[PDB]
Amino acid sequence: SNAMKILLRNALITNEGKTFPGSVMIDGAFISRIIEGELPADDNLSADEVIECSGLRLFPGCIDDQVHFREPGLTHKATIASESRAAVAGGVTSFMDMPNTNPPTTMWERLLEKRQIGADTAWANYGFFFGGTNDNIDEIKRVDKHLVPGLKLFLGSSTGNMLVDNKETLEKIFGECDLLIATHCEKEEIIRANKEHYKAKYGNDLDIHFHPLIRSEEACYRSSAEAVELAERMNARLHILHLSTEKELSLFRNDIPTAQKRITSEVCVHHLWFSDTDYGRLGNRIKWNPAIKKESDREALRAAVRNGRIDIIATDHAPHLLREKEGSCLQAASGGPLVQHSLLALLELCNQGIFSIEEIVSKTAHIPATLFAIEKRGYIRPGYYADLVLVDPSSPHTVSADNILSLCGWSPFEGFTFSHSVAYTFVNGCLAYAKGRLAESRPTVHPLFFN
Ligand SMILES: C[As](C)(=O)[O-]
Ligand SMILES: C[As](C)(=O)[O-]
Ligand SMILES: [Cl-]
Ligand SMILES: [Zn+2]
Ligand SMILES: [Zn+2]
Repeated sequence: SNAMKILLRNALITNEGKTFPGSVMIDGAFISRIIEGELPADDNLSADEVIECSGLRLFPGCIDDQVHFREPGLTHKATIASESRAAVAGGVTSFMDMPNTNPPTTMWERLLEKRQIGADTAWANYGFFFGGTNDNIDEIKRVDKHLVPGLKLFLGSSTGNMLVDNKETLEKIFGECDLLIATHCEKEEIIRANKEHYKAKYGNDLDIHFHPLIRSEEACYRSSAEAVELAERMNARLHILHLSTEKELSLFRNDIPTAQKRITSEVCVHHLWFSDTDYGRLGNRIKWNPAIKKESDREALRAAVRNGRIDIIATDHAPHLLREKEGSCLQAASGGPLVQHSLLALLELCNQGIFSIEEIVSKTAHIPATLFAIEKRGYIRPGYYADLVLVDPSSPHTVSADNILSLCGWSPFEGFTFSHSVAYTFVNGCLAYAKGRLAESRPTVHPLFFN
């Protein structure tokens, strides 16, 4: 735990739509003061410790609503320890891990178990979505809603147990369960029709370029449209994950603020960064579900971040070993790591005018905290937890085998040089990462607290 008063002195702060020179005083685990302007040379406000931040940008730490840290049961790929270290190195100070582990997080015992793993091993603050299945409605009703961000349903991509296809079950969940429902929307019936066409016409060895043709725009839109109708029918709280298409944007609104919406959306950095033009170069290293699709889709998603149709930005960090990423679009695993570099990638798009720094902070910190009703995080406000990231906009960072932290040991950004680097990351006032190196000691971490 931190017990010291630590002054982050003369940073360029971005918070709540404003960017301004200022200093932030940390007192133990909390932000105690924000001091606008440039403190004169001699003035350290009686801090116990000072970090000189001139030239650095200071943001609230990113809060990521969708990661897959592969624990329990898939730990050859990753662990909560390994990936939360990668997260802090990327300026992500809170994460929400998904229930598709082995065993899946579909009963209360499993959720409590993951919370203990977090307490014992995470380097960032932690939360865990509860999983819905065709068979666990009774478990869902007994979920303490303070202890999870919501319920995750896989309406596609998943198989058997984790695939919620039972229509009576979906109606029952939406109509009976009082929590936020996050959905993965791809219509498997459409994907299968497309798979049949492409296999019949082009054969069994279909490469990556068939991936967005099989897991098509219409397969995403049809699933999302059906989820939206069901949520409207029940006045349910629905949060559609990882939007990948322009077409889906018509299902969302930007006439009201996120806090008022019953139906919200998330986009992930890879869908904001990559397009299908990148398949030639990167191949399976950018194979994801939902698939990376057209340049025009990427353009529409960027616009929707700016206009508000997309509520938040996340990663869908989902490591696999490279031996699992091998083969055809039918054999290779979908998913890859992103959390160590996603903030740098967003900041690179800000250098290009695609987003403002203010929007990126809103979408990665402010709005995730608002949307999931997370207590005392996501904002640089007095009394909030000191989850903070300092970035250096004039110190490039090149991604290499040597500096990748994810256990899987590769990155879709391998070889890329970002203009920005992460200079420092604080988690609950504990310095967790500084100048390319994880701290000697794990920071104090907490479960995220919801409502
Ligand atoms: C001018 As000074 C010592 O506050 O960087
Ligand atoms: C991680 As999935 C089963 O939503 O592609
Ligand atoms: Cl990465
Ligand atoms: Zn998904
Ligand atoms: Zn996911």
